[PDB]
Amino acid sequence: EVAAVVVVGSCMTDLVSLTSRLPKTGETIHGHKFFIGFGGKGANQCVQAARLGAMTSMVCKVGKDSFGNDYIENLKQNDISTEFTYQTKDAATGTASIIVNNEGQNIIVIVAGANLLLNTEDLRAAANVISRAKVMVCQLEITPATSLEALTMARRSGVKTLFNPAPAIADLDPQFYTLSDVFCCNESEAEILTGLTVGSAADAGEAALVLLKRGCQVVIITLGAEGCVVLSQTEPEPKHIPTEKVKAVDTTGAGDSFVGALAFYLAYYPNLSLEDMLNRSNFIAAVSVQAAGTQSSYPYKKDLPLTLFLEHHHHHH
Amino acid sequence: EVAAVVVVGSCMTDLVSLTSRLPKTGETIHGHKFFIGFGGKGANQCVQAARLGAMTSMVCKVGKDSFGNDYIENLKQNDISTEFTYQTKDAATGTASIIVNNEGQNIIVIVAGANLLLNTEDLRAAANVISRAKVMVCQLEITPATSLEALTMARRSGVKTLFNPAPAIADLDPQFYTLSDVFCCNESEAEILTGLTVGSAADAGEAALVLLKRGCQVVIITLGAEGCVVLSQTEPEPKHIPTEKVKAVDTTGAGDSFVGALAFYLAYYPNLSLEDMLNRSNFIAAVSVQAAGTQSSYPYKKDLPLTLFLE
Ligand SMILES: Nc1ncnc2c1ncn2[C@@H]1O[C@H](COP(=O)(O)OP(=O)(O)CP(=O)(O)O)[C@@H](O)[C@H]1O
Ligand SMILES: Nc1ncnc2c1ncn2[C@@H]1O[C@H](COP(=O)(O)OP(=O)(O)CP(=O)(O)O)[C@@H](O)[C@H]1O
Ligand SMILES: OC[C@H]1O[C@H](O)[C@H](O)[C@@H]1O
Ligand code: NA
Ligand code: NA
Ligand code: NA
Ligand code: NA
Repeated sequence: EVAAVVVVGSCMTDLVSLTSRLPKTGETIHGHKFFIGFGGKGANQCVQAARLGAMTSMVCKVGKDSFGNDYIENLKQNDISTEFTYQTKDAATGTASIIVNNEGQNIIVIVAGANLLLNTEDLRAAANVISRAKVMVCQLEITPATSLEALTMARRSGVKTLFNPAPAIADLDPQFYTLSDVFCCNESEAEILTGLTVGSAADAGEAALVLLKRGCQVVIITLGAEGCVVLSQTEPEPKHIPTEKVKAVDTTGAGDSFVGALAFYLAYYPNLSLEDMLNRSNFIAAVSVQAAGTQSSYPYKKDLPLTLFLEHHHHHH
Repeated sequence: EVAAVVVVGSCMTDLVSLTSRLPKTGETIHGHKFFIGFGGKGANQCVQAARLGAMTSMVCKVGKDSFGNDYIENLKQNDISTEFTYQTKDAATGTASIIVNNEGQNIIVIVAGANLLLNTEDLRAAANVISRAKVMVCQLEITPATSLEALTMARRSGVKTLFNPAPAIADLDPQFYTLSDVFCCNESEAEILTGLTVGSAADAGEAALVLLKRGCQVVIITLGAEGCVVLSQTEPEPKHIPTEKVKAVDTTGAGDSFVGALAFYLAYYPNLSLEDMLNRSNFIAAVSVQAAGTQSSYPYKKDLPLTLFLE
């Protein structure tokens, strides 16, 4: 009955137009393809955890609109609990409108909409699910104050906090660091948070140490094809966890796959070393980059080697 | 029960994001509102004409998708004939992604989908209705060859041709000029068609004269808050027709309101001067800019001054 992974965050309808060029102010242009996808960092993370076998619950707000109805059905199709998936008449379901040219350069207009109306009253009603989970996951796509209250509730319940400061803003409220058991971001988010350049594993180590000293317990910087770099209060010397060369088709939502995998390991394989968890998380996110379509690319257990689900240490998947 | 205004053209689902600025290449920006609307230049024009009291027929193609089913219901709710509104499983209902900033400037990305499957066989079935109409209206959101055939059919029956070259193509087929009784576009479309700058009513006059010489009978360039400029083969001196002074909330589809009003007046008030018709058409379009969306903002006859319907 009880969800082990609770995600408090964002659901967004992806509205994607492919064109030969991006438009200038005042321009009407013809694209050659349009498609609707299920996105939002919160839902993407929740979906990857659910597909690995996690019992998950998605605490979010969508609209009382067709896109919101379709989102609830998407979460139920991935066996995600929608008990505290709220629907509001007061705004539309969140949108990410994405225009992509032939070369892969894009413009993105996000309207967070109903996501921003998820409030502290909504979290109090969800308090039974949040307090009884193993892991609480949050990002920066809903109201900051709401993510902070979710982190506060999880901390006082002894629930592990996994925070993804995405998208990043430079002067983040210091409590996001001190309430984070695991603080996981990418290279460009690390640059925004620290003002430092991340062009190597060594540079990622230096950025992670800045983040650790602001009060995080564990800091992970994802490095795309370079894997990730990790350190912690107990082991402050950074480690580089590389990942084998694969043929990337579409990396969109790779970080969300990585975070959802990590939530799954924290919740169901708590005795694995952190480096083992991240090595597994790298392999699962690298499966996602080998196919198109964000949530569509996130593998299920049946599609993955069984060594990813061993109760003891295992290195090569 | 004869349709006086036949529109051969586009239906789109409008997916609209309101933002404080437009994004540059590589940029993610956060807007403050998202909404769905029934759009497409053809359907917008047809809806404005219908709401003024025109008997209209919409010749178009949508998808056998939820958006297309919703579109057909939208046309029936505006009392538009859907006799020649077709549905295809081989392409989705057209989409227009619209980003609008707080100064009212926009970018639009159209994926025309089922619009581009409306073909000359689909037009042939409408031959009787086109031959009995007063006005045929076309734009550039379907296959150009299909609009050219609709204008050709209209010209054969002596039906008035109203052509809106929107969105504009720099290399427009010369027959769009010679088949147009009334050729109506906005400032930026006039720039694309002529390669001239249009930064004033005087500049619009010069662009309109280039368009007149390519063989249009009448050229109208819409000028947003400045109203429109018109000239003709009989009176090639440009005339500036100002519009009503109003507070603009959402100008999206203002030109479609203007063109639908123009279609209504050509069909039902044929003896009005061009200046009178554009006076009226400006007033109606100026009502549309005072509210959100395209069709949702288009006024009905009952809500407009009586004098717009007198002669
Ligand atoms: N080209 C590639 N080959 C193998 N694995 C990759 C990869 N790109 C990404 N990954 C995997 O996904 C994780 C996250 O990737 P990345 O650092 O690019 O995050 P991201 O998707 O958040 C950046 P963005 O926000 O721009 O999409 C990596 O740590 C790695 O495990
Ligand atoms: N700010 C405003 N105030 C009053 N009337 C306006 C207006 N903007 C537009 N209109 C009316 O709408 C008509 C059409 O205007 P315009 O040519 O800007 O529309 P449009 O929708 O075609 C331009 P675009 O494709 O760049 O959005 C004008 O002739 C005028 O009557
Ligand atoms: O003129 C406005 C229309 O043009 C685009 O086609 C949109 O669908 C919108 O409704
Ligand atoms: Na990410
Ligand atoms: Na992918
Ligand atoms: Na127009
Ligand atoms: Na309007």
